[PDB]
Amino acid sequence: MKEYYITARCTDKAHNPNEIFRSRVFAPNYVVAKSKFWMMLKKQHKVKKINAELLQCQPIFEKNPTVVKNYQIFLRYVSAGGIHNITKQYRDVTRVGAVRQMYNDLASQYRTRQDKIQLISITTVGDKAVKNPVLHQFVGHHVKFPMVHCKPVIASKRFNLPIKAGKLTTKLC
RNA sequence: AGGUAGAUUACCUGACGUUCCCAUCUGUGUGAACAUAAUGGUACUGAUCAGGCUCUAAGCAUCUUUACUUCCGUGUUCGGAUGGGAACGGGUGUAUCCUACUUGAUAUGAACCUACC
Repeated sequence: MKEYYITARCTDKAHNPNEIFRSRVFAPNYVVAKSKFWMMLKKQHKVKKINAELLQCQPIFEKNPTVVKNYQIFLRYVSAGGIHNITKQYRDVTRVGAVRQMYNDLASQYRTRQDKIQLISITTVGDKAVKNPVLHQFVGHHVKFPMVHCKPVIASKRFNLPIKAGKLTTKLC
């Protein structure tokens, strides 16, 4: 997933040529981001590609992709019953990574493919604003858990033998 | 300003009231003859004592209507395309096209030839 900052304007009798539309669109590549941007303008401001013209489409990178932040994502997804607004919380270091988590999470928990979700907004919440029952347990300052039943780690595919010698074991790790 | 012939055929229609008529138009007087009908009401003809009462025309109205624009609304619907989702029924996403009703704002005619004022 990648971020893009897209601006454009419409030059026709219905829209003044001083209104500039901005967005921050998540897409695998800039071609997809532009297509997402143009669907918003058409579905909200009656602005079409033939009657408008793009100004900027530049990537947005995380300022510090080394600090862990609590991301709160507001989104709407279409189900069989109807359309619902859902708030999900994820922990990650980059905005694009958290949005990639959201898409994979929604596709598994709600069986909702990518082309049924619209990311309304994504902000950063505080430490104590995390309400996810599972995610809340790793937010404190004294999180500590022994990882058990470990599978021994192979350094590379070079040492991956099909049949080994002796017995096999797990690791208290 | 008015009258004749018009073209566009409601922005020209319909209802409620208002304003002049100096010329013009209209309404207005009469029935001998052409002509007319059950009726000089119509149509016809002869005329000029009166009149802006109506017609016509100009304007009024939170007037119906009609005519442009926005909005409705990129919502209805739709052309193209899956080993897309659904047990069906039906309904996505993508590249596109995109009404209508309604409502709101404005308007209530423009314009040609001839004659007379």
